[PDB]
Amino acid sequence: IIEAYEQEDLLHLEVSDIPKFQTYIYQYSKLLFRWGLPLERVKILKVSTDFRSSYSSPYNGVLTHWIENNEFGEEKFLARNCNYCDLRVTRSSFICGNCQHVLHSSCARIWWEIGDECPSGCGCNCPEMFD
Amino acid sequence: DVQSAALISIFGSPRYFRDQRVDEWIQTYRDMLKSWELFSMRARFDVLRSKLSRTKTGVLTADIKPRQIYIQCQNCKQNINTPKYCCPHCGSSFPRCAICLMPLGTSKLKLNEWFSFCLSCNHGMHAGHAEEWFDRHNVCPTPGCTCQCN
Amino acid sequence: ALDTTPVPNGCGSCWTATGELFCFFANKNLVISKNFSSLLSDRKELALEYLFMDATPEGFARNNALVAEKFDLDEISHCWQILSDMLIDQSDYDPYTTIWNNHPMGIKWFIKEAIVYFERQQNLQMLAMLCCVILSARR
Amino acid sequence: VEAELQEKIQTLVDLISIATHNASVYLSIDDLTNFKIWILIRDSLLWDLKWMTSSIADPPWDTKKLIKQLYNQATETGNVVLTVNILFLFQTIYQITEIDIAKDAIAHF
Amino acid sequence: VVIANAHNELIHDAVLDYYGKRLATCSSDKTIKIFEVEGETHKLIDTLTGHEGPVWRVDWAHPKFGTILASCSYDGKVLIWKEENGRWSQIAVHAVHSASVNSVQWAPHEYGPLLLVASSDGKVSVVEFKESPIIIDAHAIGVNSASWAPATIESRKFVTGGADNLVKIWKYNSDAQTYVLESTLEGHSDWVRDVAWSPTVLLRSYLASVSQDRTCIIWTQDNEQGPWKKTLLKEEKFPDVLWRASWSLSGNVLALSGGDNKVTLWKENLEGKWEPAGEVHQ
Ligand SMILES: [Zn+2]
Ligand SMILES: [Zn+2]
Ligand SMILES: [Zn+2]
Ligand SMILES: [Zn+2]
Ligand SMILES: [Zn+2]
Ligand SMILES: [Zn+2]
Ligand SMILES: [Zn+2]
Repeated sequence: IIEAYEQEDLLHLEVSDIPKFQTYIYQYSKLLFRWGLPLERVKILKVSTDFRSSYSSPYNGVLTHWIENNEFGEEKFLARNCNYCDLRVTRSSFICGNCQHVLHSSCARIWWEIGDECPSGCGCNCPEMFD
Repeated sequence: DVQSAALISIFGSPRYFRDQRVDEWIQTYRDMLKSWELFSMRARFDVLRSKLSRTKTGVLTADIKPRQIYIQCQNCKQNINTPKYCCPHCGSSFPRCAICLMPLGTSKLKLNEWFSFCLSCNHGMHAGHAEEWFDRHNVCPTPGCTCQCN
Repeated sequence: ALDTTPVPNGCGSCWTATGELFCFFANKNLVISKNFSSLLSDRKELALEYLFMDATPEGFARNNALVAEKFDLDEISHCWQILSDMLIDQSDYDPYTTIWNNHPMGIKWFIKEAIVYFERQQNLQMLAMLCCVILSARR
Repeated sequence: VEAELQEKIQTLVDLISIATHNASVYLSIDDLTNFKIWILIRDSLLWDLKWMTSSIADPPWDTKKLIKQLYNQATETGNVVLTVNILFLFQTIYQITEIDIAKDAIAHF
Repeated sequence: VVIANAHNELIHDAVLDYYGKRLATCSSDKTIKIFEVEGETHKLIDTLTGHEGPVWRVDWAHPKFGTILASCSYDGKVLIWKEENGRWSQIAVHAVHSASVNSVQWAPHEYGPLLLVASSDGKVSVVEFKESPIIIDAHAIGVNSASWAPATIESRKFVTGGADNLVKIWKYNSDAQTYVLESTLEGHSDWVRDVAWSPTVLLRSYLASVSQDRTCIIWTQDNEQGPWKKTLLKEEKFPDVLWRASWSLSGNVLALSGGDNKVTLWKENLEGKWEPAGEVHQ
């Protein structure tokens, strides 16, 4: 009863309990990508890797770096802010290359339906120049 | 009425004569637009100021926000795009979208052109793929991450 | 006059994920495809309706039981129904429920024997679905 | 021979009813770990009923193997009430164990 | 989907894409025709002509690597095509073998953009087509087929079908940085026409070597390094010459290609006797 009170998992599964989950999940994810269901293979691989990290890279290699400038007042806070809603950006950003201005995901998907230029007004046609 | 004063003084002030009253009216109208949550109107006002700030030659005289962020590639530690599906300097492979396994491409905006690089977990998906994946989930799709991006 | 070159083939076949066998034949050339979905254990129709993460742990197996029942699958439907019955919880906490869940003779024995049975049927879809259901309900 | 089939069908039907009642009383005293046992037993009897109506190793969800495994888990756990109740209700139709062990369990209860 | 008179001469190989929406048919006419076979319509796209001889095998690359298609022909040069903006175009040429090249097959996407080249000079080559190939003497008198082992995990093995009455198994070795020989199987009295490795590995591994002497061996491997058990697909002899064997994507369903324009389906029982499943002809 104490040990049942001392855990939150429904089951105490181990590697020997499910011996070959990895190969079966991997092959069914490949068969899912053969079909037109690319979200479900991500779901099943996420379940597999969650358990794998529980009992124990091509998706990396690019990281964003903020431009370092010596600022003192409002502009140090406003250097890392969105250029459409004027709030801080910390998750799910959008970065242009010709001009180095951030945007939110929802802010970009709202602004580019009714926009042509950068919302900060630097004169960059970001739909054609983010490369 | 600061609205008409700003929207009229933007036609000639940064182009011809620097005066603080126009700057005060512009800042007041932009803060009022932010307070009204009229972000679309604020962005239209900013791009209209940048359109009407060009001189006869074409030099933009309005003050713009400085550049903020740029994208590295962790191998040669340089910018991957100059102001292909490979880094143009070290030749490394760009990370792919976790939904469709298509890499980044360097050299009206559609929702299937630009990556959405989250600045917390640094994992990039296309815009439409990321919207479709986060419309029914709240976890980053790459293995070994725990970050609710959207 | 020294090259080992075989006689060219006049026909062949190609397999797709939906079970259609793409065959090209000689006497002009004729390329045909015939439906052979009955000979394949893994079905794409079942994968579109499964929901193994966006519900309760009993909800996954009940939804899969209804899905397998609606496509005239019997043994898989009863397996999902039994696994639904073995994965029932409540708002109140009873430690004996966790004790019975963690026993080697319950739940885990069912997963092991279902894996052993479905290996001989070559049903990779059911193996991976059982693994992801029994690993998503781990929490 | 059809009369024996009809008798077996009625036996499965009122055994389903008895299993439902035993699950109802367990759910009444709010014990889920033994409520689930009788739900499994009822579903296995429903499986056997539909297989009789519609008419290598055994699957784990078979109506005999699941009942025998639940009985073995009960007699390893020590739940006397359930391991004797299964021996009353499912002995003649489904051979669980030896007759000597079953009669000894009834006598000990 | 009925496609009549796709080529003016004998057709040799028709391989579907990764999504089963495009069909690439190559023949002896030095022509490879691409069709959009989505739904029931099979409208042609291009009539690409780049080969100087008859074209033997084609294989679609993974869409993770883009829309790339491989093609080998009699001339000994491997031609690689990339479809950009709806325009099929040549990219790279691989011509190392002196004799004719018979079989070409892309590796699965976990291995990278590797292309497997097996020619009729008794040698095989492994190439990486990005943006130093490894040359291995596979067999003595000739090699007719070469196939990849599927990647079960996130150990690179490939099987070679030679004309030396042998089925050879090859495994990567990091000591010599070459694909070294791991096992040899003898089950045929003639040249092995085709070898196929099953894409799904459950319980035991699978293989399928068909040959022109009207016999077929379904080699199975239970353990990770155990001996490959040999069994016959059928007790009798095949009515005509066997050409190709193509495994099903799911399960173990084998489609054969006899010389009499007949495709025969084979499915395994619980015991292991390969009962025939169906027949496709004309
Ligand atoms: Zn914003
Ligand atoms: Zn900008
Ligand atoms: Zn820009
Ligand atoms: Zn670089
Ligand atoms: Zn993508
Ligand atoms: Zn992440
Ligand atoms: Zn994130």
